[PDB]
Amino acid sequence: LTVSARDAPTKISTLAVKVHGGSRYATKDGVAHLLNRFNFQNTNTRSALKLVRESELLGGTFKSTLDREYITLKATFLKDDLPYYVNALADVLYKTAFKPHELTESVLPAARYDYAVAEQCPVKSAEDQLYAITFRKGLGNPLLYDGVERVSLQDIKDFADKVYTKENLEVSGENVVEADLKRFVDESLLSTLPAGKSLVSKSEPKFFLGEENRVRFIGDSVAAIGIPVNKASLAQYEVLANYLTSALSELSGLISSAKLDKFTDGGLFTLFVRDQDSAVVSSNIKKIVADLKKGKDLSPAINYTKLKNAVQNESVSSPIELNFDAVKDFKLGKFNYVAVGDVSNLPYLDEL
Amino acid sequence: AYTSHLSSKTGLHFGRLSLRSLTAYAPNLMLWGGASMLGLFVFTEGWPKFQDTLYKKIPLLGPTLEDHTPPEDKPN
Repeated sequence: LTVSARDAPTKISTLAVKVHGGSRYATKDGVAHLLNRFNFQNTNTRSALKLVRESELLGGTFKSTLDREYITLKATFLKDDLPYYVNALADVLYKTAFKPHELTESVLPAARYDYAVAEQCPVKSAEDQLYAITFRKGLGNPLLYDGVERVSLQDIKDFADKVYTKENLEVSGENVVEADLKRFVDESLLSTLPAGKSLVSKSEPKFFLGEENRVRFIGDSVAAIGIPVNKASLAQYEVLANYLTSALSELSGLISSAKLDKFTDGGLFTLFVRDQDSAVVSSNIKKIVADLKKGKDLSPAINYTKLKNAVQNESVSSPIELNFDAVKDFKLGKFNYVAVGDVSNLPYLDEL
Repeated sequence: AYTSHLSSKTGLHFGRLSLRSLTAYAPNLMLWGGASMLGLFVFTEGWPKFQDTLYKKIPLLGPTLEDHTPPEDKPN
């Protein structure tokens, strides 16, 4: 039960509760996605309709977001309604109703919409396979629910009993007095939660190199590569991503996107090439791979990547501390590869 | 001061109808009453019972409804 806050003379406040209950801890496929879409339904003391109508007259909103590591409950409100929104979030983690007709009428139709939206994007598909072939059963779990594995109402109740524990969540706030937040976090239903255990494992996950996968798709062709990164080489791949999508590189015109997703135990580097014509996708990916094998000098991009990292970290409260002062060179070694689209006209791994 | 709850009441109502909606519509429902009396006078102008008690007492438009035929010109 960690509580921290930052103060400021402003009008709006923000409260967040982060739970180590993302897709990488799911016991069944998509069970974490389903728990995300049940977070602000009826509780045992207040209805979903009553909460929406009451907070509108006070000036606040609610949201819940899912990724591969976290489930986040967030509230944005006016600075003087702090105690009201502490208890609203405490009741969600404590006494959610979990009714059989809420899943059939509200939760399942909402999950189908999310899955159908992400399925229409070939870049989201290629990123999912890159996570699947690099890490198989850890970070490689599917993010969204698609019905391939059956998940029942008791499964969602069981999953919530495991991740909603006092040792597995942190409380953060922006433009909030920290002494007042600590008082309200106590004398609340958060202090009466079960004291389970932290699900975080410190050891580096198992990864696999040299894999490949192909998916047929109607639309835009996409070629992507992925590289697992350890904890001591996160800064080197942070500079490379910014350099490859900046005016300092000649390959930035051939690259659609490039990023480094950071975890507390490592990361994954992703690079995507997307075009409507499969002849351009095949030609661009070959030039990028050959050029990266020769080697690149990343020293000119160190100052640029220091400012870009500051932009992203302003919103975040617990970013990874990086140095960037010792990044000198880079040479591509082994990587994974995924091709999505008109695969019959896209290259294989042995041809790159 | 910190606010931790909302204080509210419930307005008087019966179904789709409420006291506040009645109050807003009340001044306009009297004008519709006066527009129906005016429309009733138009269609009962030829009725001689209404002429003798209401319409013939209008200052300028009243006397023009009175008939001025001498008795020697009427068979009944």
